[PDB]
Amino acid sequence: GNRRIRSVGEMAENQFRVGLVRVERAVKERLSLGDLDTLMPQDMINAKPI
Amino acid sequence: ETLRVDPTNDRLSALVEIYRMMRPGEPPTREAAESLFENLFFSEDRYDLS
Amino acid sequence: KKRWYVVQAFSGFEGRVATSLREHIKLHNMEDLFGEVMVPTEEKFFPGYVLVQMVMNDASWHLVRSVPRVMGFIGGTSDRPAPISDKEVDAIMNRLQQTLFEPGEMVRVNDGPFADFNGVVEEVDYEKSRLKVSVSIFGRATPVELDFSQVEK
DNA sequence: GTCCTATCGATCTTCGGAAGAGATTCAGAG
DNA sequence: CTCTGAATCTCTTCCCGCGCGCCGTAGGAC
Repeated sequence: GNRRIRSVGEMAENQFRVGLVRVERAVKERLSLGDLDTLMPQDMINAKPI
Repeated sequence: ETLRVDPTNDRLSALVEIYRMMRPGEPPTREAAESLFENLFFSEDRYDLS
Repeated sequence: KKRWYVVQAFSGFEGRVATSLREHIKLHNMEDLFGEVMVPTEEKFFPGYVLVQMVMNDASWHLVRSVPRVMGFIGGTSDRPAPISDKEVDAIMNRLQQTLFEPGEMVRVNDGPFADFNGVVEEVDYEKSRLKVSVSIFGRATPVELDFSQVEK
């Protein structure tokens, strides 16, 4: 009654969240310093961390 | 009995002691001790009960 | 009076450190707290240290560490980072304002298809600002001429 | 694309070890 | 005022072989 079972759909979700946290960390700074005019959402993010 | 062992006085004292014991080598500051305490257990980025 | 302070910075990201400080000064409108930020460079004096003209306020102490790729300043204690000196700034600004291939020497090349090969000086192309170094090609180790930029001493 | 330099020089590295031994501090203790 | 108590700190340690099997520098500048 105190131990619960994590499965693939939760561990994978957590790993995806970690990747998205890294991506947010990068792109918050990019948007703070970016000119926001020529930028497009593809420029904001890169798939590599996720 | 905890009161008798407490060396701190008030909220400023609490934040100073928490900052010092949490981060050795880091100076306390009123505007920053909040940034540490709230992130500890009240900020979504670093606390989330499922 | 804004004394200079030295800050640790990611080597290779040092220019981005200076720029990220420059943006953050204006964004936090602390323009009245920062005079200049120096990254001296020659054709880099300080490999991985950023000099910032600054005053000492706790807001500025946290502002600099709020710039990316910045651990913090170098000083006696973390509570109070220290400036450099009176004459140290002047010396750094002074510098910021202000070899012969001996025959027979064994060299290595710097660029080209023959880059980094065991050659040996064979003659002197001196007044050409050039070079000629013997190397071991197809048994007919050929008399091979190089640019002066192709030395490795 | 190649080749480079550098290595949380703005995080948080895990919380489900136990013990056993020293070594290092403290605390009434005269 | 330190001394000679505990108490609270960090460090060291944890059976033998044997097989599979994967998995194994990174981001940035010319």
